[PDB]
Amino acid sequence: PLESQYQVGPLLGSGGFGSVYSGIRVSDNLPVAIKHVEKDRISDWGELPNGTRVPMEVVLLKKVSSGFSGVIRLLDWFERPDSFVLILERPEPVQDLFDFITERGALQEELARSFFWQVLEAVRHCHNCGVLHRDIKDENILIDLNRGELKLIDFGSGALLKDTVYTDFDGTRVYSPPEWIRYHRYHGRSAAVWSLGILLYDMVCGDIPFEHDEEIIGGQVFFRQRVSSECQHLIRWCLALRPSDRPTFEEIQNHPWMQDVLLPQETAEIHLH
Amino acid sequence: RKRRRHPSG
Ligand SMILES: O=C1N=C(Nc2ccccc2)N=C1Cc1ccc2c(c1)OCO2
Repeated sequence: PLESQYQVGPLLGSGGFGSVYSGIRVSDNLPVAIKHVEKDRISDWGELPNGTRVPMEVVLLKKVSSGFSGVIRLLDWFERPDSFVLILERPEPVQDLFDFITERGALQEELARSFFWQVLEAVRHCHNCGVLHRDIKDENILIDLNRGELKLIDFGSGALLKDTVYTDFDGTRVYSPPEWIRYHRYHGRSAAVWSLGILLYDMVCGDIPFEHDEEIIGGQVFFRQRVSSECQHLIRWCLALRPSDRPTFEEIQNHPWMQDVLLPQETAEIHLH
Repeated sequence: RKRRRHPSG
């Protein structure tokens, strides 16, 4: 039974991702987030090894939710007559990276490096697990402000990872690559790398570089804040117009700008506490 | 200059 197991709290937010509430699990008072998604809005369905037919989001979360990682984990889920309910982890205290950058402005490079590194590790983990998120953006990253750990959320636009072309997309357009804009075609890793370039620019400049389709396909990166030459280089590499000119995850993590990353705990002590 | 969220889903 869903309603006797969780105590429901205030609405945290709602939108394309459903309605998400704060909650506490009654059995041990563990903090949780409770996401409701209406069946009529689930366009993408999977199946569990169960054989149970579930929203794709549940399949993806289960594939990435084993062990520890930088992904907010699915603790449980339930089906209702017109909806699915997902019980997700809830770090406390938390702020999403969109609000963090709004409030703090452009991030010092040491902070952006630590954050960006953790996002890279999380995305690697998803890919190791056969999962493509397809909506990497500041809004979909939560910062645990005490542990200095970043956590990916909202896999509702994601897919199983494959090596062949994707011709569908439900993520955020201003983080989508130019081959999607021009051709409605992209490959998973290369499109992920582009969204990571958008994210890194967002971190060191205080907002994303592009709003309009013509800017996305122009691939001219104007720097609106002082950014080091090494960081500009990495961003511009991630934002290569030709997908095959973008770095691999390995190349991003071996980039000189990425060396000497702070530990999560040092990050919290220096930058968040 | 205006910073805003951008919906998906
Ligand atoms: O898996 C999730 N998907 C979420 N989506 C979401 C929730 C509110 C606004 C925008 C998007 N939130 C979580 C988990 C979550 C975990 C800890 C939190 C939290 C939300 O809000 C504040 O603390």
